[PDB]
Amino acid sequence: RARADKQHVLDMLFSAFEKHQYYNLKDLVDITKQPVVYLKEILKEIGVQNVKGIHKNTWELKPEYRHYQ
Repeated sequence: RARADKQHVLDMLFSAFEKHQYYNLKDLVDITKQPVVYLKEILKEIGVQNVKGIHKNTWELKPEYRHYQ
């Protein structure tokens, strides 16, 4: 199924996160035209969220239990 995309999609996040510690959903879709709901479900399990002054949506790969790096 699309788990191939999941595993393969995480690789894209590391490349993205390799350039900057933060990325909003809008920046992630440019790097991957895959449905946000699909990316969000991946970011929801290992990602994080942070609203700021103007409510800047930023996601971060939670390294707390990432056995894969």
